[PDB]
Order: sequence, then C-alpha cells, then structure tokens
Amino acid sequence: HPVPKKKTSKSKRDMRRSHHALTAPNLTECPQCHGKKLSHHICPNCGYYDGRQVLA
Amino acid sequence: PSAGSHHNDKLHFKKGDTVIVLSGKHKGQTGKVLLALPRDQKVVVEGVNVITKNVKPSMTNPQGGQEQRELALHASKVALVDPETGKATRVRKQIVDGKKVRVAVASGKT
Amino acid sequence: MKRTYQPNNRKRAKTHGFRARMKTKSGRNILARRRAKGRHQLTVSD
Amino acid sequence: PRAKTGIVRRRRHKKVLKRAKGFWGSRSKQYRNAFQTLLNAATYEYRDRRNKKRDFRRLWIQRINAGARLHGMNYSTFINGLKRANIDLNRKVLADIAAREPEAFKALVDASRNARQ
RNA sequence: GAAUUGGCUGUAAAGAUGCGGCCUACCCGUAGCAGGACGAAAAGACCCCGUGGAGCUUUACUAUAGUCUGGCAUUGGGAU
RNA sequence: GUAGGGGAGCGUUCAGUCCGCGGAGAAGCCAUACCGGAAGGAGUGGUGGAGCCGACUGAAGUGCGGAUGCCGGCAUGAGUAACGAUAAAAGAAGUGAGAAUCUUCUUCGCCGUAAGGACAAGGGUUCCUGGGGAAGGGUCGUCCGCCCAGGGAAAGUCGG
RNA sequence: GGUCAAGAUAGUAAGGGUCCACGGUGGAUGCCCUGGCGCUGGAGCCGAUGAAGGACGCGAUUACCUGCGAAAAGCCCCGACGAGCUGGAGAUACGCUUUGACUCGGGGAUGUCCGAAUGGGGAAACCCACCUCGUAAGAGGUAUCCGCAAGGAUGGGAACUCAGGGAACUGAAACAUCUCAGUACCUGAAGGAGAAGAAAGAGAAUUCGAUUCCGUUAGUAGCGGCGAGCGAACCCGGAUCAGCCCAAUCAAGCCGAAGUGGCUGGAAAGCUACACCUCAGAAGGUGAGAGUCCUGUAGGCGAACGAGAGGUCGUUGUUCGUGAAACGAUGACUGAAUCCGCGCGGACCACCGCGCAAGGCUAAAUACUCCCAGUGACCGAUAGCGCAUAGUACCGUGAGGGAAAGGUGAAAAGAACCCCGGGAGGGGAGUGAAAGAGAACCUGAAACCGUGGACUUACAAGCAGUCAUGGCACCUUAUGCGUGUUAUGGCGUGCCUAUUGAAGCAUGAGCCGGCGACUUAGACCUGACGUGCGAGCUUAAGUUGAAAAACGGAGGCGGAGCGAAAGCGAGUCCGAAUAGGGCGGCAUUAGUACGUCGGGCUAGACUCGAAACCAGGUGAGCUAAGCAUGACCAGGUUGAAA
Ligand SMILES: [Mg+2]
Ligand SMILES: [Mg+2]
Ligand SMILES: [Mg+2]
Ligand SMILES: [Mg+2]
Ligand SMILES: [Mg+2]
Ligand SMILES: [Mg+2]
Ligand SMILES: [Mg+2]
Ligand SMILES: [Mg+2]
Ligand SMILES: [Mg+2]
Ligand SMILES: [Mg+2]
Ligand SMILES: [Mg+2]
Ligand SMILES: [Mg+2]
Repeated sequence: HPVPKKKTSKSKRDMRRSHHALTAPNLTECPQCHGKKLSHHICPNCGYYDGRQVLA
Repeated sequence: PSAGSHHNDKLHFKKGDTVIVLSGKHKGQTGKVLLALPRDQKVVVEGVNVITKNVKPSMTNPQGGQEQRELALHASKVALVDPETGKATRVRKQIVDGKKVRVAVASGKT
Repeated sequence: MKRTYQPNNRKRAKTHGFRARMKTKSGRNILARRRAKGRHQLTVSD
Repeated sequence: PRAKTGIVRRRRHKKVLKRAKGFWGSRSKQYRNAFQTLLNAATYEYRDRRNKKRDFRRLWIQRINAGARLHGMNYSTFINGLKRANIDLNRKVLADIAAREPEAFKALVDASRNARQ
C-alpha cells in the first residue's frame, strides 16, 4: 500500500549494503594447548581455562 | 535416432573371416573377425585396441584395475582380401557347393 | 468453510460413468469424440 | 520461406551500445535507455558544435579587451582604432598575440591610438 | 522510464526535486513519522459520447405460443 | 518540416547462375582508434568445431522500444515482512561427519463431551521392519505422513 | 637551518562511478536432425466366424512403451535371407541357431474380461444363473429385428455424399422484408465414393438428344425496402459417354561396372601424381569434402501361397421477395381423359412446335484424405501439428482444456588410481585430435551477480548528456589525426503516443533476449512504367508430352455512334425540317496480351481488444427445493385441558 516508486539503482543499493561488513573475531593463542581460542571463554581444543574445565 | 541402420544392414563380411582396415588407424593392419554386429554396423577385430578401466566401488576384488580390450569398429574394413592387401570383391558363383555363393575380384578364393 | 467438492464413489460413478455416458447418445457422442481426441479416458478408470 | 530477425537486431543494438562509455549506469548498459540517451546526445552534439565557435569568439574577445584595458584602451577603443586603420584586418585570434607578446600588443595599442587621435 | 531525486520565490499545458533566480546543504546508514512524490491498487462504477449492449416495462412497432370463431374433413340415420 | 506524394538505395532468409573459401579451421560469438553520404561494409586479433562469403537475377513468414502487447530468463524492493494461534519448557543421558530440533530417563505445562476412544464417507500402502538424507519439512534434522526394498490384510455366523 | 606568524597545497575511501581483465548466471545466435507441414499421386470401408476402443494379464530380473495373448515379447505350415539371435534397453544371468534360427514376406492356430455386448444384472472390464456334452478338468448354447430356410441387420469411421431439421451475430453505416445462408449445429441412411440418369426435357433451329463434371456464356438475362445486394440458362469448347428390365504389371528379394601411391591431418572420401568404369555422376553411410571404400543406383532376373395428372386453399423451389407468375412441389378438400388422346412452350386464347408423366435398375467423367509414396525459391527447437511424441504432466464435478520439450565423443575408449569431504563438489592421473568434449557434456550472446586492476569521488543541487581546456594512465586499424579515465568551465526540460498546446504532476513501460502487425486470392476494375506482336492482340478448360514444353480459337478486347426502345446509321436523337444533346470528321491522338508496381472492389483485408448474439452439449458431488428412508435435541424452570 506504501509501495516503492522506482527500482533502486545498482549504485544506491550497493551503497546501502555498505555497512554489512562482518567483524572478524579477534582471537588469541591458548596458553596451555596452544591453539587459537577466544577471550573470556574456554579453549574448545584443550578444555583448559585457567587450569582445566570441560572434558575435551 | 537413425543409427547405422542406414544400409540394408546386411553384412559384407562374416563372423569368421580375416579382414584388414581401410582408412582409420591400424590401416592395413589385419585380424580375424570376433564379433560382427549388423544392425549397429559394429565389427570386432582382434588387431585394433583400447586399454580401459572398470569401476568396482566394491565388486569382484574391489581393488580397481584396468584391462586390455577390443576396439569396436564401423564398415571400415575389408573381407578376406587375397593378393596381400585390401580389395573390394563383388561377384558370386558356386563350385563345390550348389547351396552357396562365393566371392572374389581378380581371383576366386576367400 | 465447506467446499464445492465432496467426493462420492457411487456418485462420480452413477453420472459420468462409461455406463452412464453410454446411456444417451449425446453421451456416446462425448465418448467417441473423446476417443478420437487422443486417448482421454472415461470416468470408470478416472 | 521465412526470415527470422536472427543476428540482425543484435548487431544493430551493439552498434548503438558501443557509443556509450562514461555513460552512467543503465545509460551505458541497457539498449533502449542508451539509444534514447543518444537522441538528446544528438541534439547537444550538433547544436553545441555550432555553438563552440560562439564560445571561442567570446574567449578571444575576453582576452583582447583585457590586454587593452591593461594598456589604457579597451576592446571598443582598441578595435575601433584598429579598424580605423585600414591597416589591421588582424582581427582573428589577436588574443594570443596580446597574451604571449607584450611589446607587440603595446605597439598595436600605440598604433591604434594614432588612428584615433 | 532511468535517476547523481533539497528550500523559497517566479515561469512553464494553469499545483515543478529535474526551467529561472536566490538560499541551503560533508559521505553512508539504523529506528521512527506519514506532508509531498498530483504516492500503489482497479483502461472512473459519477458525467457525457457510441445511429454499443443487455434486464424490465407498456394503450411504441411487428410477429407469435396460447386461445376464441366460420367453413371444409373424419362425419352417420329418421322424424320435422 | 508533421500527416501525404515522389526518388534513389542498405540489410536478412530462401532460389537459380557465376566465382570461389574451409581441419594450417567454416558459420556464429567477443574486442577494436579503419572505410563509406546514411541504411552499412571491410581489415587484424580472441573464441569456436563444421560449413560458408562474394557478384547477377528472382521470390519473401524481410528489418521493433514502445501496443497495461507474447514466451523466457534475471533484477528492485532486502538480507526487509514473515516462519501459520501467547498449551511454556528444563536438565541429564545417548547416537552421529555434524543435534536447541532424533532416542531414553527424570521433571515441568496443556486437553480431558477432548486436543481420549470407535466407526462411516473419502484417501490408497500413508501400517509394520530395515535402510536413506537430494528435494518435500516454513530453522535444523541423525528425523517423518518424505525416498528405497521386504513384509503385513485370513470370516458358514460381522457389512454387502 | 631551529620556533612564532600569515598563506596556500597533497594524500586517506567506509562505500560509489567509468573503463579493462577474468569468472558465474542464463540460453539468444550459428550448425545439425531423430520431428512436422500440403502439394501431386496411390489406396480406401471394418463388425455376430466379436469391430472400433479398452481392462487385466504374459515375461529369470518388468515399474513405461512395444509385442502378444493362459498355447501370451508367442504356436504351427509354405516362401525368401544365410550368421547371427536373445524387443524399445544402456543391463547381469539362462540360452537359441547351418537338422537354416533371427528378420522379412504368405496363409492358417490360439485368443482372458469389457465394449454394438447379445443368458440374466450391472457404478464397462464385474455379480448371479439355466439347458445340453459328460471322467473332472473343460468346450458349447441361451438379446431383439426380418423371414419355410439359407440368410440379413443392430456398432464403428478423418473428410467426402444424399436426406429429416434448421441458427444468430453480421450487412443494409439504425431496423422488421431482405443479407448473412440452407451457412454453422443436430439428426437419419450408405459407400469407397456418393448423388444423378435413359425427355410428358431443354429450346426457337420444324435445332438438340440420359446424368454428373470443367471451361464458357456472364456480373450478361433477370430477381430486389428496384435498397444493401442477389444472379441464371440455351448455344458453344472439353472430361467421360452404356442403356437395359417391366404393369393389362504390382509386394518378399536376389544380381550388380570401375584405384593405388605419395602429402597435410588426430583421423581422409580432401590435395597431388598417374589410372579406370559408366543402358550405373540419384542418394545416404564411412574419423574431413565420397563416381571407382559400404549400402546403392542404370540394367537384369524373381516364388509354393497370396493379391489386382388437374383445380381451390396454405406455401415453397429455380434469376422468381405475389409480381401480369407460368411450371415443378406438396399439408387440407376435391380426384378427368386415354390414341381424331394427353402435358408443356412464363397470365390467357388460337395456331404452331417440342414431348408421352403417374414403375424400377443402371459402370465412367466427380468429391474427400484415416492411411501409404514421392517431391518442395516449406519449417528447423519461441519455427514446424499441441507433442523431435503427450493428449502425457497438469487444471476442471464434468463436458472440456493442456504444457515445456533436442545435441559428450569419430569411437565409451564414459575417467582405474591418488588427494580435501559424510556427501555434494572439486584438484591430479589416464583416455582422447581436443576433457579450451566429463556426463547441470555444441556453440554460449544480453539482462543480472561477483573477483582483480586503472583513473577517480566524502561543501554539492542532479534527464545523467554535449562542448571546451587541464591532470593521470595506456600505444596490436595505435605516438597521435590518438584510445581510457577524470577535474573544472560553458551549454542542456527522458522517449513514445495523444495534442491548440508535453520535461510534464497526462498515456504507456522493471531490465535483456527472442515472437510480434498494410498481406494473399480472382481469366475483377483503373492507372504508371516495361516487353511482344500491332489494324489486329490473346487464349480458357483440356489433350499430348512431362530433367522439357507444345497443341488447344469455345471465348474475351479493339473495330460506330445515337436512342426509352422498336430502329437507324457517319450519322442518331427530341420536334410538324433546321434551335440543340450526344458524336464522326479533328490541325492529328491505334490496339491487345503478358509482367512489376500505384489504387479500387469482394473476402478476416494492418495487428491486438469488446459488453454481447446464436446453436449443440456439460453441470443439483456448491447452493435453492421435492421425494423415500434413517439418525439427533445435557440439564433445569414453567405447570394447560381433562
Ligand atoms: Mg506506518
Ligand atoms: Mg493513484
Ligand atoms: Mg475509461
Ligand atoms: Mg456499481
Ligand atoms: Mg513507435
Ligand atoms: Mg524498509
Ligand atoms: Mg525493521
Ligand atoms: Mg531443511
Ligand atoms: Mg572496502
Ligand atoms: Mg440483429
Ligand atoms: Mg446493421
Ligand atoms: Mg556448453
């Protein structure tokens, strides 16, 4: 009922999509099993987060 | 879909005859007829080759392998051609068989 | 709500039936016409 | 016999399309829009072609009167005195003569002064 | 239709983002609002036009089912 | 210079004739700064994998931007609105290439003149067992009413 | 050169733009044929010994088609072919075959159930019986309609033919008669053809001689709100040609002439050097382009069995609309002669002339195309039928409607084996000329989605351009006459239609592709040009040849005008002769046939679009009702008659 008036352009649409860039996870090397895991989380690989928690 | 049925699909050669190859590859090379397939105009000769693999996902010692196999051919070949090369024979007659014809060009023996 | 189509075995058959379509000759007209029209099959098999 | 439109329309359209370069968006890409752009393009081409001569007329004048005013004349005065000497049919492109060559235009100004008073 | 799609005032087929002059205005989005895009939807259903159509009506025209009526046919006899 | 009249021509298909070209590559397709008064036509390059220019004459289903025109494909809106009843879920355990969604356990909430049960009509293997994971399932899927195979239906008395 | 000050000036790209390069998406275009289309010719009915069309079955494995049929992808006899075969089928297994399989012709033999269906019922392919034969298994009979009997019919068929019945839109620029048109539609009957036919005629010569068909007469004679419009027949030219009975060669098939070497190539049939056949160079196939490589072709042969009356009233037909309306035809009522007789000749009479009604049969010339063949200035995948097979999918209760559809390679050699992955998918290897063919397999356009590069863009008002100058980059029609991009300046109101007037806040349209609209027909009419003959010019149907065209003078147009006509004539008309209309003479104006084009007329007539109108059918499984037959209304309140 409130329809759009014109096809939006290739340039205008590609302009609107300007902001959709994914923000790549900042990772960090696990101090124990030395594989890359994430801040304030358990290292999925070894299971070690300050000493050791999950059964890996 | 057409397919080799062009001719009256009779066969100029026989299952047992020796034959050489007009044109193609293995030109002049010769061999005994193994399979003569009239409808699809397909001739198996012992001389002409393909080296080819079979697919066993698991079958017959699944352990895949490759074979030595026969190259199946068309009308390009010649029937029992006596003076040591290919020659195109037509004429027929009967000698020791009243129940049968025969063939030659310049000769009389096939 | 309630639809147009209420399937009935002894109805779909008692009318439309090859028997039924043969009962009259405007019917048998429909028959042979349907035949020549390609194979368009009559209700007993439909 | 029947002759379809095959291979004809396409060559035609590509011919049209090809004129289009810095043509923005569908102007350079879709046919109909391109060809259509090339109608108004026709107008501006031909008309502004006849115009460019008006434009350069303007430029040269705009220079000549500048040199003139620099030396104490102006275009009205300078060209008046020039013509007033049957001498100079100089006229055309005299601008650059004023731009590049200072003392020459000084001599033309002085001379055109003589041809006045 | 494609757009790189501001404001006032004026001009234009008489209600301008796209013409003029003047102002304004960095680039791109998100959540919201509905004033404008004479916003979308349905070849206006109003109105008029067409020697267009169809339903109805009657003391418009014309035919007709139906119905009444004279003669002829089946269909005959005698008194008067 | 609009309707309208007149003149010259360009291109496409088929056709007859002429010259011919092609696997050391035809038509078509792609790029291009050249030629021609225009419709147009060449040159070289790149694709392609069988056919095809040129001249002369003849015959047309012969030249598209529009017809809310026809078929097809692909855009916009936009990663938007939605995911189909506000009867809620939760943890453990299992399997698996991968599980919020399958399996089991323990709870929790919902119907209970029903959201339980049994038939009719209609549907037609949807039942069971064993497999599967493309599509179908509004997410997922190891799962299913989906896909594959094999089984299963028994009447002197029930209904005809 | 260090810090203050005042100036100017670059660069960063979140994202955008243009160009280039490389993919992806898609499926246009070119090529091709496995499919269509209509011309000409051929052939042309099947069914109570069971049709057409189907249902269900048959196969070692069977879901679709094909083929069959409880003897089931077949069975037996004869003929041909003479090594293969075991259906489309790609596929394993079992086998069959020179004691001639397969396949091709030719008869028989079996043939479930349904359907005209026909023992009886029935919502087709199902449910129930009876009488014989008898050893069950299993065969046989049981419809009605004609008839002593034998025997015949009920059904089906694309179009064609006759008949019973019989539309409207439309045209008349409205509309009743008219036109559409006896067209469409329904129905009945039948065959390969039908119809029609052997003068109570046509017709004006005391001519002709059955019918049908074509040309022609002829847009004539005529019919008509004398409007729109409708429109003969005789003669003549051809196709083919008969009149008789009665009532007192082509199908299986077989036979067939004549090349090698070298060369490019993956591969040759191409090039080349030499050679050969040809009552055979038409054609397709073979790794590419073919006489001599295969099948064929010209030519040659070829079988047991198989085919070849009158009236009146209401009306109507033909050119015949009530017109002066004859004649045929009937619904009703009437219903004469018969041989010095009887009907006709367009009211009617005489004369004159043709002709014998009230009984039947009757090849050929003709029409059509379900089917088969051959061809094509016919299509080639949005074409051509709708279908490169499908009346399928799919839509509808139904009658009914109704798709898109194609391509590895020359040959499966169709990719073992390795690697990432559950897979999908890809990367190697290998085959192959090519994997720049890999099974989402010919080319692969455009829209549209991306990736990389170049120059660029974050104080700028914009139909996206155009012009001009500068910057940067690139040098294969190409160092300039430049190509790409860009910064600034100047200029600048999309296209189409519709209009007095459009940037329009008027129409249309998302984008690209493909489809898509001024034709065709007639011996029509009238013009322009062109050709051939020319005071003459042409043929039509058809006949005969038919890698070809000739023949065919029936007819048409010139050749004389004038009039209402009879008629007359270089004159004719109106009128009692002089006035005029038309016209010949001209001062001089030749045609006809064919072709292309400009128009006109009749048909859809440039393409698309109606609301509506008519005919035949399909629908009451939705809803409006009827009918027959069943089922249903917890619980509580109130408390009538008697
Ligand atoms: Mg709102
Ligand atoms: Mg609106
Ligand atoms: Mg309107
Ligand atoms: Mg209303
Ligand atoms: Mg136009
Ligand atoms: Mg939004
Ligand atoms: Mg939102
Ligand atoms: Mg899913
Ligand atoms: Mg970025
Ligand atoms: Mg009417
Ligand atoms: Mg009318
Ligand atoms: Mg491809």
